[PDB]
Amino acid sequence: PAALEALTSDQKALFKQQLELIA
Amino acid sequence: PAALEALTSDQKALFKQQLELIARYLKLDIRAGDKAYQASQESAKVLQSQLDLWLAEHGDFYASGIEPVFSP
Amino acid sequence: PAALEALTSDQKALFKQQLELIA
Repeated sequence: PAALEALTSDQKALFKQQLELIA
Repeated sequence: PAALEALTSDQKALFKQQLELIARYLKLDIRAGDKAYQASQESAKVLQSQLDLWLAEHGDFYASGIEPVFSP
Repeated sequence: PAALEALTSDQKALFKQQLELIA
């Protein structure tokens, strides 16, 4: 689960960033 | 300007969608903040009514004249 | 496999959407 959580966290960063960047 | 506005609108759609789609993937929502805020409007209106009712039977000279000032 | 399938499904949705949205 940790690798998935990390990848989804990398995603979360990218995405949260886009949701503050595209935003 | 219209072509730019349209492209940026296509973008806006895509992006707003992603900001609701990637956001869906991330279980996120902006509207929730407003929902909580609306409940707070109700808190405000509720409390306000009571002041109105109070004042209507008392007057400002009374209201101000009854406040505590005692301090050891 | 189910978590991978779900993530790739979230992707599939996003992507199919883009393949109908970008499209």
